[PDB]
Amino acid sequence: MNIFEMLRIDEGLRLKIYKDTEGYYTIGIGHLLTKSPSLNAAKSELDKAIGRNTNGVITKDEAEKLFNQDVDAAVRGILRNAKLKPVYDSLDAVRRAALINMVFQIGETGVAGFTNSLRMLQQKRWDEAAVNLAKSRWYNQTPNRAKRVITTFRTGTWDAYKNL
Ligand SMILES: [Cl-]
Ligand SMILES: [Cl-]
Ligand SMILES: [K+]
Repeated sequence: MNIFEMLRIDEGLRLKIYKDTEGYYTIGIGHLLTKSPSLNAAKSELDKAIGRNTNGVITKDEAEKLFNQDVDAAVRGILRNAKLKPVYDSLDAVRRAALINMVFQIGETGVAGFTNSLRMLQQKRWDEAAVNLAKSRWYNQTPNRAKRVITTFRTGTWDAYKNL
């Protein structure tokens, strides 16, 4: 298990433009194209991201390319965020992956704002942190995924991704 395998399980792999859980145009491995309700806008973003006129369909290799960029970008954002960096730096690798996962899905801004959860994590109060994290729109809207991420933070193990 690793952050790529983990997010690959949580995000799936789809080669054509589709709507994510929030109803936003996405493609590949959770590559958010835009929040715009316009398919055309989404196609325009895709073409720009990929470097060619796609007409909304990409290859697996292309999906993987965006994904790698996305994973890296999330990490990079974390390292550049004053709120997340210290937390991120305080964690073991497994937990770091859980954090990257959250940022990838929720967005850096949202995560950076979970002040209390972030503090519990940094304090290494795993169970408490886990309880705290569930008190969110995040958990409510995507509880199965949230539970996996949460268990990862609680335990420091990949048990949640075990038989996936
Ligand atoms: Cl991009
Ligand atoms: Cl879910
Ligand atoms: K998805």
